Amino acid sequence: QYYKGCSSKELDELRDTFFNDGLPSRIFTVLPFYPKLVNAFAKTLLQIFTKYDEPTEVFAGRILDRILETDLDDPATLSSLIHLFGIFLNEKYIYQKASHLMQRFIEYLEKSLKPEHVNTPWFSKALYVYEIILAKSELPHLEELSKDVLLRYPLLSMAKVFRIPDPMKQKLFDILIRVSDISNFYSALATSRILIFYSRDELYANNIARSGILSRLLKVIGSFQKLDKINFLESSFLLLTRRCFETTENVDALIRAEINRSFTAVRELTTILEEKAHVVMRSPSQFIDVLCETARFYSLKRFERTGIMHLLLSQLMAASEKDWLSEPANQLDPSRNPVCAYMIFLLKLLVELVSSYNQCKFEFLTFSRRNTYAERPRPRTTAINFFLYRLKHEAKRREVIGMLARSVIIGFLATVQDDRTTKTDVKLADPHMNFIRKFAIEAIIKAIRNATSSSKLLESNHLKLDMWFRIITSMVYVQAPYLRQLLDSNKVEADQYQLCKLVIDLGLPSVITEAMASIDLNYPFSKKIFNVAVEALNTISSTRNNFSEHFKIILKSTVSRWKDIFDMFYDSKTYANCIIPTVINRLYKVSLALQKDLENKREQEKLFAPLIDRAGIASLMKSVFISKPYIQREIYHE
Repeated sequence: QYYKGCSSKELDELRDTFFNDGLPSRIFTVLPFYPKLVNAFAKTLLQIFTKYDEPTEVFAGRILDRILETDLDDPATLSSLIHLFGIFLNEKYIYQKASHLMQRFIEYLEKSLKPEHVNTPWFSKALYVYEIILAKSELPHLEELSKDVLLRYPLLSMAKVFRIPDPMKQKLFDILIRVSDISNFYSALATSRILIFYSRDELYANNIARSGILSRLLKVIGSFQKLDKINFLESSFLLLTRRCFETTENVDALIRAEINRSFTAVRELTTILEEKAHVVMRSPSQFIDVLCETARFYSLKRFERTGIMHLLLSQLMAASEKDWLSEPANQLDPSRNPVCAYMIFLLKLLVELVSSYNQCKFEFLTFSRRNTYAERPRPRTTAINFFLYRLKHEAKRREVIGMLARSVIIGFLATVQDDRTTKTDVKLADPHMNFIRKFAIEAIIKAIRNATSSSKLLESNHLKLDMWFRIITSMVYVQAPYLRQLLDSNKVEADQYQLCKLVIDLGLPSVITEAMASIDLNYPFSKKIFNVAVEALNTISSTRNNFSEHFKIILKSTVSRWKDIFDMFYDSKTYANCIIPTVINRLYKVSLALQKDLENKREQEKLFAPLIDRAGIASLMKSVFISKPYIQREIYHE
């Protein structure tokens, strides 16, 4: 039709002609112009080199040589080449034989990568490639056993991964940390992704926290609040901050509790490792130690200020000043207003951090607007007061922000779920927890007392008084919107009791009545204020009754965030067998004989006080003079 012939001989002739003269050698001069097609390019190129069986690692080395020759003044071509190299390295076949290529690329990154290139496009791509390496260089060491008897002679084997030299890793971390102001969204996302890996070590997390890179990432996320990809950066920053606040003892307790829960819920080691892969990733050494301490014997028997909190709180207060209620030009969606979405993200992060870690609570307590530094920071009411006072679409946004603030305060009052075990009614609260609870209760008491004094203050802040009564109701139940989701019920009763006790010990119920009686019952809002105050009193009384013996928007827990981190880089769940050898080298190597020997030895051997004061009773009976529907009276009867 068009050529000399159409038999497959002609097809092979044309294929050879194109391969010897065509795109296979012309890629470097056509690729930069079409970055969006880079992935496609890879595929096509692979196919070509798959037909002629030519080695692919050699072409990857050619790409790396072009990268090295390429100067830093041509960002487009360098970025495209680096992206193509990363795409090639992603395929496992090239990965198994690219070790020299990976080492050369790491050396080139050390030589060339500088913090001043953060805004350049290729920078981000470089980090991506580095991730492809680092993600595999951080895998647990695949050891070998030679002193144990195995029921199945062979074992699962995986291709040896490439381990970055430690000094190179440290140098790359130092280069990354010094990154100046960031203006490219993708560069910030890649930096956050890399820091997620780098923060697994406590010292690296401390360095990240002291560096202030989190402030630059926060600025980037705030600036690009209108981008559709901003959610990825939100999640990455949340995970990075959570890792930054984690400490060795906290992670150890979390993994111990998770292992105990898994045992309670004789299993097989493979299933346990696959199910709890993220736990292993968080700290393989500690997980192995805990498992060895617990289990014996593939079945196994049942046997210090940081500044992140200050940055987040200051950003929240600064954002609150700007108009976060007006809708944009051109159905309900609070996230439509960029300021509202920014503050929603800030409040979600604050809820998670304060409800998760004790140091978050401590830094929330001792916040200062001027960031005054002291050897021992002293408690301040700035954050608590800001949350209490400051915080149709406008009504929806206000309601959402109020729910988030209530969650923040309630979580601040709750106790961190560390070393979670069987619910224990210890009835003895940690001194720090009770101290912070007392501080918050006193702050709320002072706010209520001030608000109701004088008619002008009541007219001004009756809504704030209603919100405070709602809060004091919620805190006794220690439950708030998407807040109880992150509290372990094993310890929420102690919070549901100690807190209530504190309330009584602080004469809070009496304060409620005095505030209740301070209104004239002529304002239209008096009904709502009375209803909420009576609800708070009812909650306090009911909680007191439950413990009569003693008297007379998606949020996830820490382990869920660990699972998210695992899914971000190891989305297969089977990168857990790599730690089977060492476990066998620790438990099944010796306890197989020692424990079974013990079994053989055993076989051979066989062979109230007034809640309210006097005046408070009259303050309550004042409720009789308000005409209410019967549906609003049952609370009074109760």
